[PDB]
Amino acid sequence: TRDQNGTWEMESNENFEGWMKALDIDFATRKIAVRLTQTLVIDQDGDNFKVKSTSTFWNYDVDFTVGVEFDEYTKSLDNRHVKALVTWEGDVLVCVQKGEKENRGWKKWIEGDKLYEELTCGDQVCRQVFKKK
Ligand SMILES: *C/C=C(\C)c1ccc(N(C)C)s1
Repeated sequence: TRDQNGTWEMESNENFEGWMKALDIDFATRKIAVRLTQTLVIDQDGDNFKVKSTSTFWNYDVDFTVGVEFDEYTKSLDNRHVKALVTWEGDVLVCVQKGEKENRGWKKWIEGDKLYEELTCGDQVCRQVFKKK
């Protein structure tokens, strides 16, 4: 199941604060951001993806082509330069962001009408579940 198209509304969020701490996000931002429900909008056509992560506090958008490395500035998240690559491991979409932080990236996959996400950085893992709206 590779079709991740849709507007995805958060149902569950685990260890989001630990992931933000691993990125060195400042105290004030974390305390506010950890409270918030997230939305994920994914536009997927072949290898081309357009991903938007939103809350009332942020809007993080990235476009990429599966299998094509891209240099990336992580902008309002943590203002770092990484070399990013998104690929398929079966039906798990896997992103690796090479740079200052170890084990940095994410994984997304579908189960039923839900989208599961792992956000990793350092020794931290944030687990999220979204429902298709
Ligand atoms: C596929 C998920 C992303 C590209 C995300 C970028 C920032 C996120 N959060 C702050 C939750 S998710």
